[PDB]
Amino acid sequence: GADGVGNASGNWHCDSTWLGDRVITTSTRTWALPTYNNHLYKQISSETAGSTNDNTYFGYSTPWGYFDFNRFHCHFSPRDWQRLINNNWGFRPKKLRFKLFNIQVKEVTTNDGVTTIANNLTSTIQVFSDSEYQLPYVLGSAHQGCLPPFPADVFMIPQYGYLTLNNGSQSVGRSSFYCLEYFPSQMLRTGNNFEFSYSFEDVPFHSSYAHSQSLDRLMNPLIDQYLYYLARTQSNPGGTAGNRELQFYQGGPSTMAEQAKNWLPGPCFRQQRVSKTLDQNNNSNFAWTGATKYHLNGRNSLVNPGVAMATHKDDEDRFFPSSGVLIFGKTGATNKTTLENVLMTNEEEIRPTNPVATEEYGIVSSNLQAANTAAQTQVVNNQGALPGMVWQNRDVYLQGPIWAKIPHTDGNFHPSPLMGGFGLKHPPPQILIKNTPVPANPPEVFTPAKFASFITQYSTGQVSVEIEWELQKENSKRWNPEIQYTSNFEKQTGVDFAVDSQGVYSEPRPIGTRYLTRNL
Amino acid sequence: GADGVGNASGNWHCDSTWLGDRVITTSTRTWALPTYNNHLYKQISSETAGSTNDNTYFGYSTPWGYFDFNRFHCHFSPRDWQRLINNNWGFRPKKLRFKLFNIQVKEVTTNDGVTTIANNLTSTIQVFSDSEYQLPYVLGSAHQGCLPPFPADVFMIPQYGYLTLNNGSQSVGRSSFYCLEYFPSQMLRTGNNFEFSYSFEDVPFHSSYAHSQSLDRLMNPLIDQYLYYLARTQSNPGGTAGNRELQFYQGGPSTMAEQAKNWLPGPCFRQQRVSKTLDQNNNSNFAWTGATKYHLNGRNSLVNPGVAMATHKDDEDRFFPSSGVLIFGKTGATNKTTLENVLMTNEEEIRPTNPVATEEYGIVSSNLQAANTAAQTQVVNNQGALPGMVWQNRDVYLQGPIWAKIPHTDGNFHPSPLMGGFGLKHPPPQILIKNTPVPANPPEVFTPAKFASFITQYSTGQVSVEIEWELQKENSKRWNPEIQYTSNFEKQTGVDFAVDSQGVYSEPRPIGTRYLTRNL
Amino acid sequence: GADGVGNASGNWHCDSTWLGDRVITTSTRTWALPTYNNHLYKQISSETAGSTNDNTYFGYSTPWGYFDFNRFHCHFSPRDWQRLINNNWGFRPKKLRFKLFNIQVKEVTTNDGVTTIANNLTSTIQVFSDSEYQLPYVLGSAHQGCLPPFPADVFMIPQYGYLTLNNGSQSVGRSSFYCLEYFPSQMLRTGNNFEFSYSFEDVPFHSSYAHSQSLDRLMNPLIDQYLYYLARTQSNPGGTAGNRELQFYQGGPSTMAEQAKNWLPGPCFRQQRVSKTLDQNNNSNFAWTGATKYHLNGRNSLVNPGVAMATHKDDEDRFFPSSGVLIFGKTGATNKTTLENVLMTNEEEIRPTNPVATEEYGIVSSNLQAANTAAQTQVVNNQGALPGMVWQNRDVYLQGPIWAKIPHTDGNFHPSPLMGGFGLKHPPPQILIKNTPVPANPPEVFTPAKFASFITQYSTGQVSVEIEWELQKENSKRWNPEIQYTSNFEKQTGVDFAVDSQGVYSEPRPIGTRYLTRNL
Ligand SMILES: Nc1ncnc2c1ncn2[C@H]1C[C@H](O)[C@@H](COP(=O)(O)O)O1
Ligand SMILES: Nc1ncnc2c1ncn2[C@H]1C[C@H](O)[C@@H](COP(=O)(O)O)O1
Ligand SMILES: Nc1ncnc2c1ncn2[C@H]1C[C@H](O)[C@@H](COP(=O)(O)O)O1
Repeated sequence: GADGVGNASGNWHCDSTWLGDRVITTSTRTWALPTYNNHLYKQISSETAGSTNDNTYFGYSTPWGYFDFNRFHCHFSPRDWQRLINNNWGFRPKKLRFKLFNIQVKEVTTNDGVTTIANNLTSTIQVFSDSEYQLPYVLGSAHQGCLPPFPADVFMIPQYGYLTLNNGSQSVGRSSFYCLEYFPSQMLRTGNNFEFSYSFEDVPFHSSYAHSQSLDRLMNPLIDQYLYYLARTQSNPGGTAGNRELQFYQGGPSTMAEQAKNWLPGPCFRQQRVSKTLDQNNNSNFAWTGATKYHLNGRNSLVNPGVAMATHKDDEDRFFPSSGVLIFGKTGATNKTTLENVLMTNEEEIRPTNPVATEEYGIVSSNLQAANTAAQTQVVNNQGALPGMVWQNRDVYLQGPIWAKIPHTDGNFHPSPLMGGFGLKHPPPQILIKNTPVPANPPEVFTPAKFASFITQYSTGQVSVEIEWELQKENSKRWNPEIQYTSNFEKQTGVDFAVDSQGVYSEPRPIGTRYLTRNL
Repeated sequence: GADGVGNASGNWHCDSTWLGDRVITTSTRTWALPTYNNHLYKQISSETAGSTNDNTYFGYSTPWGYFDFNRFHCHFSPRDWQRLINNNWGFRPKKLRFKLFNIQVKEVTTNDGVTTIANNLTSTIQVFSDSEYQLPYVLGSAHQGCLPPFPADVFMIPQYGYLTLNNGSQSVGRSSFYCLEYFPSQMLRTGNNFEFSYSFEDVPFHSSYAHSQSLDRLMNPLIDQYLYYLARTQSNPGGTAGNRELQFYQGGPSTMAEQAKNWLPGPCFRQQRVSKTLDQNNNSNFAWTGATKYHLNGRNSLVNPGVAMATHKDDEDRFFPSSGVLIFGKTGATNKTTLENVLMTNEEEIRPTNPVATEEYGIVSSNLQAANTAAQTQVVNNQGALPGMVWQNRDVYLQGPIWAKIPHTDGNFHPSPLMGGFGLKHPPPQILIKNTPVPANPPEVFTPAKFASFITQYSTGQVSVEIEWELQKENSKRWNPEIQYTSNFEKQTGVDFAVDSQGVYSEPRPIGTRYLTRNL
Repeated sequence: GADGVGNASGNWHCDSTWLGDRVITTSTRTWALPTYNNHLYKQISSETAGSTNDNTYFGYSTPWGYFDFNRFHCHFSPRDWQRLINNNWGFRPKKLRFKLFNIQVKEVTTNDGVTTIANNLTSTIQVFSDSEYQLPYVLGSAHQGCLPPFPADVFMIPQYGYLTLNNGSQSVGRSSFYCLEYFPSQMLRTGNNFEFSYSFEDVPFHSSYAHSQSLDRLMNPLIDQYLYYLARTQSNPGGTAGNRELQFYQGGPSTMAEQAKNWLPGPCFRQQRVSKTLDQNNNSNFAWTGATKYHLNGRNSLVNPGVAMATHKDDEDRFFPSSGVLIFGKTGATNKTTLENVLMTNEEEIRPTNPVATEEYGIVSSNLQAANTAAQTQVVNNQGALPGMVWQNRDVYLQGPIWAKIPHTDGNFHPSPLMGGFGLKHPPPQILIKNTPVPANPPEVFTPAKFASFITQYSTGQVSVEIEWELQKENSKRWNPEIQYTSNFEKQTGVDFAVDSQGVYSEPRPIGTRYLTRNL
């Protein structure tokens, strides 16, 4: 920060720049930060509300807030998102630049119902980014409080709190307490501003393409293989009795399923099938009971969304996996809603390489046949990785999360966030912010005790974030036209992705990245 | 912006400088910007008020305001306007320079009827000019909110909203939504100021001259042409019977109308004739029913003012075209007034080259004559452009619009604004302004919802605009004195173009540019 | 040409290169040229088949063939055409490069039903491009014989013949005879190849954008004009009697139609309205009788397609102008078909700036009102260009013609081909080709007479054409998604723009260039 009160500390930048193979998206918002917990750290636990053995937790809640811009629609307008997914086979972030400026602090007083708000010029806020990843990382959990979709909106900064190890509702001795005033933090008055730059580590391009071939069909339809398979264990029946024979054919156009193949579909961890038409579902509650969930340290944790898998089969639109999809709300929807209010995403583009989430991986033989014994087989509901598997990660959506932090561990297998996006070992740091305490008048004779009495105040201002995205051009030689993302065209009562008569911005549908096709 | 609170960011400049062939006019005003729509974008449509099939509309309304200086009297004092039109055959703009400064922001509170206004030092405003013409262009539509005629007046900035395509009151899928926080915009506190410069593209000089000749009379009166015309299809009657003969004369002083001519009058699109003396008009409502209007996409849109055409005939002062004139209000006139309160402009100076707006273009033969058949002709009410036409664009008035933006299209014919002034493919950019939201105290526990609750505030300050005009000197050799624009001379209850006893500035009459004459 | 028989004279190039602001499209085909008219020039005329006064013609037919690549789908794959129109606001050609190579000549013999074809090594073909525009120009008339849509197709070169002035079926003395062996032409054996380069003259970008605003709605909806209009010619009726009064309002949000406007819709030349649902059409033949046609030199020539005008009104999909559209055939359609077999193009994107082709331009007052006389008005069916008109040229389609040659004349008004594309004063030259005559054995004693007896032969080979196209990028700030051209998505019996089970390439629908929007 340089100049004084009457000089703005930074300009509004919200813009998109499409140049060559890069796209530089800048977005600026206006934020407001309350005073959390009356400047106190409080240990929160599930002991207060009984809950259940699976939902128990122990942790801390802090006065600090934090900035979240982990969703795409923060950085992209629906138009810009349309250019991205129509013209390109992939994109990944490169650089990041972050600014706070035009900081204002207000003090508020309450007298007999009157609420008076006045500028407090000399009070400060505290901002620090954690570069060393020393704090618990609560980003990537898909919480709210991210910058709004719509530039003209104003948002409130969420509170920062974290969870640690526990036994029941108590605290095991490995539990950690992190005091956030124990880090260096820059203090900013109304003239000061805050800025830093960041550079993403190298990650694979996201795949914005949907394959035009399937694993089983990669063959050549016109030509007949030179590899035999075992066609029949009996002689061709003449209508009398089956007679033992071994007969081998060649894989060919007639029979593709029997034909030899180099590759296997991706792994699957299966989940229940739910239909959108109510009368086709069973009458019972199978939501939690018939759920697909993993058992960790005595806790049954629902598997959501789970391993990336095709949501439904070919001809079945209405079915969806119980836990296997990302689900979004329509504008103005509460936290408890019915089916019509949610926006449900499906992955139909991974059908070629991936199993259907609601169905088996395959079928495998469970016993040794003999003359007297008959061949038996069992179904494979779950399958780990086998040599020769290929798969496709879950798509990212305009509302979906951009990145998540790969935990620090001895090992991991093909880390990518199951919700979607870019797994990062060193993600964009957490930016934390707090209103510095201002004490109310002290008693005039010394007492050691804690104040607990402060001037109520809040601070507002603008925040801007600029990410440099890298692109991968579409090389395809396909003759016929691609699928594209297309606006409505026919007349309707109001425009999609635009404010209504009341000024409420609304997103009608989710938008995935996979339209353009390429060979498998 | 440079210095702090207690230092004025710019001087008052309102001045006129007449040097050589240029005139540099500077004008400065004090403006006030409210808070529109509580910082919201609202889709507006004709669905709310039923209206009629022609008046349906669909669009958006924005919190942003915009500066309009599209009228001449913004830049010209009546004296300066008098020098311009008396001494010159034409003028066109060259350069433009724009400044905002001395910006003040006020916060206002309402308690039990008391209205308290106090400075808010740290709050900002947002200003950006659209250089790339990316927004809808609402200038040139002759709306209100332009800088006042009179330097000592204070004005309020109009709200920015725009219209798009529609079907009925609904929105066709080609409708566009433009978020104006999606552009880079400079943010200004009380110490900051805003400035940019502009340069007009090359355009034809406006014609401030009224021709001293007419198309039909361009000939030499003393000499007799060598070209024959067909004088009579009968023998000169001796009082008995007409006898077929063909007879040719020479065009000469006796008969000028029959004489051969190189040029044709300008095009016309005809309109109804209305008289200012009530008893001469028909008793009926022909205003909308007998109107001259064009039919576009099922909508009947009145043609106003229409193609430039002489308002009345030679000896008829009282008649005026129904839609064919620009009409101004007298001081202190409501939006619904009678004839005496309007200031009605007439073009009598284009009578030489242009058709009369209330009368036919000509008469043309509709059939092939024969021995038995008699020659028939039909009237030409509308005429498109024909090779050999000359015409004069509508004059500009001290109250009239300076420029309009030529739409971006494949083709256009002789673009000039039908209201008047300079057609520009890249007009002066739109300068937009908004008061940055200041949030009221947030709830202290996190909620995702939109604030909707802000501190009510407005901002005021000064704006100055300086246009460099180029002139074309009067070369004429005419012996006798010109017509000029002359002040009243005889005593009257109050001065014209000056404040009355109540401080109300008033413009008594419109003033056109065409006085000086030149040969056709 | 350089090397000999056993060395190929050129490689196959069919490719598309998208780089920056340019797109370089190369296409190569295999052609076959018969022997026309037994090497004779024959005067053709309508005297042979009586026809009618409008269809009479006189001209010549030549042995020469000519290469036509005047349609877009020659140079563009449907995919490439999709990139073009989705990503860009305009495109125009820059350079042209043309090659003949791998020329083969075959001689054919017919004995008792056996058809024997053998190479003729020493025979030649003749090729010359007309750079000086000395020949009649038959390109741009939208004939057949253009390179096929589909690279793997083989096509036959059309015959070159031309028409001249005539009186009835006879020849006026101004008729011209052009012998095409009177030009320099390169002669090519199987080793030789032919090449030349060309550079387009500078032309306006085609407009691939559809306006998001309309002329009538360009105003600002929130603000009220300072210009009065004439609202009513009577006093507001109290239910007793109309009383003469003149009353003026301000143009404002309530009444947009009465509001003053700077611009006028494009010109129109009207045409009859036809409905696609048979029962709504009149029962009669109005095709030719009720047609819109122009009368030239006693000939009534249908106006097709005519001036660019919106095909139908807002809510009416089914109606189309009688002559006012370009009509394409579906695959495998004869030259006489019903409605279902044609592919009918509509311009709905010029509705904002252009009149509807089936409806009036406007309405205009035909008489001078008085106390006794009532105001009368007449409809404007045709309108020439008036100052202040803007319009949009007809769109170009993937099947449509690319260019046409602006005739050489004293004057023209806004030349653009009414069918579509780029008007050129010096278009790509006509490339002509012929098989040089090979005489059959002469009689062995001298006779002066014409041979008339030759060896029957034909020649085949490849032709490649490479055009360099320039692009105009899409700058728009529009928030919500654009309309795009999108493939079918849902399952269907066969792929669009691809061969069927029989190998027949087919184009399911026409594809226009106008999807992306911009402000008017
Ligand atoms: N989302 C994500 N983040 C980080 N690492 C990943 C991810 N997905 C896969 N991988 C690992 C596993 C692959 O062996 C390798 C491909 O990197 P390539 O760059 O394609 O050669 O990268
Ligand atoms: N108002 C306006 N704006 C822009 N272009 C116009 C206008 N009026 C006419 N023209 C065009 C049409 C004329 O052919 C030409 C005269 O330009 P000159 O400079 O006089 O040679 O300019
Ligand atoms: N199709 C076509 N070919 C050639 N000339 C045309 C065509 N359409 C319009 N014009 C002329 C008429 C306009 O005055 C001018 C615009 O050129 P601009 O380049 O846009 O300044 O070009």
